[PDB]
Amino acid sequence: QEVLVQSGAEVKKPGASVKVSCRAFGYTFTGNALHWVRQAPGQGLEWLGWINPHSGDTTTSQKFQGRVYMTRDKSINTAFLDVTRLTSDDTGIYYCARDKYYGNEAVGMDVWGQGTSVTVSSASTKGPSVFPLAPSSKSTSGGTAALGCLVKDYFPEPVTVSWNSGALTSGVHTFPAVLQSSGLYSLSSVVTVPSSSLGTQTYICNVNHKPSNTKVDKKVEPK
Amino acid sequence: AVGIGAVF
Amino acid sequence: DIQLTQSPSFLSASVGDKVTITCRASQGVRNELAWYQQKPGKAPNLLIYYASTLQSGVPSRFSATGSGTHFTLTVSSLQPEDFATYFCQHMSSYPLTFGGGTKVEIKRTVAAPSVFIFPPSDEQLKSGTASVVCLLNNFYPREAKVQWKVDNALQSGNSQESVTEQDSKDSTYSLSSTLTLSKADYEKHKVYACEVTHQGLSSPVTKSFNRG
Repeated sequence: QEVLVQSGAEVKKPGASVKVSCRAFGYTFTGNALHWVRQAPGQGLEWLGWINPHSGDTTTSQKFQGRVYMTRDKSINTAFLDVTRLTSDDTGIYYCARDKYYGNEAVGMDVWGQGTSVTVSSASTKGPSVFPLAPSSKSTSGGTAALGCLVKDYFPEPVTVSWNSGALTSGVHTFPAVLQSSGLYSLSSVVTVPSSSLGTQTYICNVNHKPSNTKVDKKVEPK
Repeated sequence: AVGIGAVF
Repeated sequence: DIQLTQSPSFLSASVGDKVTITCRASQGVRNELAWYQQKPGKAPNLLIYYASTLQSGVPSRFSATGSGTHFTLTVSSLQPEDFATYFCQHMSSYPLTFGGGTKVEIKRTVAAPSVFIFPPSDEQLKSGTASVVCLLNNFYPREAKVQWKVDNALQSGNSQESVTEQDSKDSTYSLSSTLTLSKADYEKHKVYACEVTHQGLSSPVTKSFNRG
């Protein structure tokens, strides 16, 4: 019952500000201090600060003092985090987390929101270019062949990738996206299949990118 | 431990 | 600030094993220390607070000890759901800080990668860039080296790697290495090769093609 629900993913440009919200359900919002913690992709956890939802009093990590701002609206059981003067270093997942707050002091963060992804970039929204990774003509007789799709130059995350509209799932590896030096994301999705199936079974990767409202279906065949 | 005051 | 150092950064263990992970603080934090578990794509979950007290609902196979500067977390017998990342956190003074995490992964038998190379598509080449992809599929342990050679010249700075999370079923890893060149640079060379080193291989493996 005791849960924190956070607002959805955001993109902002450098220098701008982002406001994320966190609403408490299943307990008394004013009964526990609330922390904000962020996690950059592939990195650990960094404490931003905390707020007393009853009083509104805050203590901010001094690294963020005057840049990050915590507020609350008691009527709607909601806490807000304003991260201002954004740079790419602020990209990451932002969590609100309740403290048990025994003895009116920090004890441990026992209820966490689901996190809010914040991407800070000057890149423009772009759907991916989808290119075939074609199965080798040297694929092993009676053996296993690999093929795939290169999903390149899109912004922001995420894309969804399926094979044959979901009918092919076994042996699929859709790799974590990497941020290219250009500021656009890229990944490959590969699948291993029987060599006997080449030419006999059609393979199509389905790549959807909601921010750009794009859907691509790319047939992948021996060259 | 650190603390941020009374709650309700 | 106070720095928390966790060890090991990466722990390999088998289901059923007893393991202990360590958190050291640069200054004394008394008992004001918590432990968390985090799984990919999820928020952390609280395990331990006051350095030794189990959070409600946490299984009894978890326990923790310590005061001052030295803390440990122990799992008496690991279950498959326990392979995850673990963090310690102190609250003794500002700013609150977390350790760097200990990732606990499953041991399995050594598995050599199956290696595949993919030339750039003609469609991509039309646009002025060439991506060459080298795939290492279903290998264990995670350590692998991929080197790109273009006309027998070792490449640096022009490739990126991505690695999957350990597979939930077979406990292997897969890896992609992607070499990116301008179209001009690509056609200025013939032989494209990725060389793969992994301890499961009797010998390092080269997969290559000739452009065209």
